[PDB]
Amino acid sequence: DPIADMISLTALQVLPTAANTEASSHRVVPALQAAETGASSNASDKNLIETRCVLNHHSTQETAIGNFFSRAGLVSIITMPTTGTQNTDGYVNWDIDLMGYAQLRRKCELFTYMRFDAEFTFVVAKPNGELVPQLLQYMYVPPGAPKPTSRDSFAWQTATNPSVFVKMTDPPAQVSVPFMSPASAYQWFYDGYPTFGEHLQANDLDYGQCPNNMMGTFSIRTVGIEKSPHSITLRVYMRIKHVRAWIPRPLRNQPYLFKTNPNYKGNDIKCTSTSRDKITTL
Amino acid sequence: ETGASSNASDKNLIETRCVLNHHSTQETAIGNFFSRAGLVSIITMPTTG
Amino acid sequence: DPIADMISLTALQVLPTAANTEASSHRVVPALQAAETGASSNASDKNLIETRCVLNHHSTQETAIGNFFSRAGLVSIITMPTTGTQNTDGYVNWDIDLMGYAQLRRKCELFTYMRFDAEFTFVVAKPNGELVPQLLQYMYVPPGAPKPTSRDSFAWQTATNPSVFVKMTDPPAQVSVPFMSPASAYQWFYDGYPTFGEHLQANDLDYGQCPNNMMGTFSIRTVGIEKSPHSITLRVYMRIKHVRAWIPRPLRNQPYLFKTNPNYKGNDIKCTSTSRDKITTL
Ligand SMILES: CCCCCCCCCCCCC/C=C\[C@H](O)[C@H](N)CO
Ligand SMILES: CCCCCCCCCCCCC/C=C\[C@H](O)[C@H](N)CO
Ligand SMILES: [Cl-]
Ligand SMILES: [Cl-]
Ligand SMILES: [Cl-]
Ligand SMILES: [Cl-]
Repeated sequence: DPIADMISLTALQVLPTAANTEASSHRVVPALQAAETGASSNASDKNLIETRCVLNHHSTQETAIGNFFSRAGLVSIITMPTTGTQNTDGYVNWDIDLMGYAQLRRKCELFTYMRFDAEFTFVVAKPNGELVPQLLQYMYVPPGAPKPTSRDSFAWQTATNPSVFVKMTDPPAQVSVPFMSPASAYQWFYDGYPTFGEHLQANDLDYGQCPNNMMGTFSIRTVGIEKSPHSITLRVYMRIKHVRAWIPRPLRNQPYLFKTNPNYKGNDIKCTSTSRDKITTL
Repeated sequence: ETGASSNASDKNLIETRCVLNHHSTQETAIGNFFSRAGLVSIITMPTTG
Repeated sequence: DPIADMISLTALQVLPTAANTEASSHRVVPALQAAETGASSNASDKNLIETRCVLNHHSTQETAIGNFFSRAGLVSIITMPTTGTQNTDGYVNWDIDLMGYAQLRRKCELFTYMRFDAEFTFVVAKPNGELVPQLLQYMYVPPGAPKPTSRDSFAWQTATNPSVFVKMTDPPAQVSVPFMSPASAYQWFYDGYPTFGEHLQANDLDYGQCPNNMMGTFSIRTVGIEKSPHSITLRVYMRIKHVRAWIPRPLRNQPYLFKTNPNYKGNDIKCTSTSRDKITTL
């Protein structure tokens, strides 16, 4: 008491259908905007022209981020060939990174942060699309859990990790996954480094790598002591569900080159829009 | 020396802020820890051997 | 509200006379003290011996700091000789520093800070004690005011500074002075430097100098266009009044050497107490 110096405006609204149009006539300066402020023109039809009444029942439900994202998309293709350089071992460990396929990636990168649960579907077959009576095991190996070093590895005992056993002939396996980041949300962009220290050019592959997005390894194998005679192709589809998103940003307008960064082909910088001869001719 | 674990917490050794902690303890319930199918046996019936 | 971490025991007493003594008998451990704490024994007569009742009316009024300090003491001796090296000029400018005389100085240095008003008395005469019909002018020249450069100096016009005109034959001149420091109190000890910068050995005379104690200059002259034939001796006495004091400290036990610092003769360090031959003999 003996010292006197020690004593968000915007909100939501539910709009199920597009706004309507009201009538007006031959009649305050609402046509000229001060776009220098960083605001979008609040001028509508009724201001610049004479209008009729239109009872607009067009629905806005399909543009809800949920209907936009909750569509299963390809995020990975894993192959286990029998003859070659890949894995004549009968098993494969895949670091989880969903940024290897553009269609989905570009959609997510529309936002800076995203939080959601997901439905993963596992479509498996031979490289030509044929199916055979082969038993498989998919296992989720969280960060810290021991990764299988072979098709015989004890890790396939899967006493605590979650594993799925399914035949290549059964329908696609399918499961639900919760929001697992240790942060409040996954983030497609992390303008920083994961650790302290000097950031010499040798460790610049560190830039942009966010541990909170690193969900571990996904392992798969044929279930047998002996090698399987079949080459295997596994396509993993992901369907986002129960999603929330923050901070929209410009959409990628240059082809993707790498999973972990926004590097672009500097010699061939594509223009966002097609070109024409003259500004006065279509 | 008694065989007891320190009943001293944050508020005792340092100045703290109020934190409304909603972290759930359901996953460490022995049921969620054990109710995960695990391999307990491998039985083989070969034809030649 | 959305954050929960953002939401003197001793007093005075009036004792006009010394505390009394009450009776006791042949009877809790009040004789043994824990002086390790930094406390003075709260054990009195009634605890260590059998006592009688004594109605003690001894007064504590004389030990009040006011009666202790409000006794005029010599703080300066200013001389204006006619034949010599001093001031055959007829005027003198004296920087005000009251630390040139021990009796008073030691008393004040009992405290660290002191605030008070004062009564200055000016006893003037010839060097042999004789008096003559000589007119004098004493003037207070505050910091910033122009100091007289001669007996004719315009500064003696004293249009704003306060001046006193008195004859060497009139009784001593006497005036009251207010508490003039720009600080809350004068301080006999200032453990620091007056300005910023490096404190090279060339400017070490700065250490301990506190501007808040520098009250300016005291000027005096004979009132005449012509030189006076009389040597003059001025003794200035000061009587502290309306005083308050803080933070008592050890009393000087070494002879004073300089006005502005506590330097002491290192080769001859005096013991606070006289000595004897044996610790078992008086
Ligand atoms: C037995 C079923 C196993 C299925 C387990 C799959 C868990 C996958 C969790 C989805 C994690 C979202 C992706 C997060 C971050 C991005 O990939 C990062 N940019 C990679 O550094
Ligand atoms: C015409 C009458 C003129 C009389 C004016 C006398 C004013 C003197 C004010 C008393 C100041 C107290 C002394 C203060 C500080 C000490 O002298 C310091 N240690 C000096 O550096
Ligand atoms: Cl096994
Ligand atoms: Cl959703
Ligand atoms: Cl004059
Ligand atoms: Cl007083």
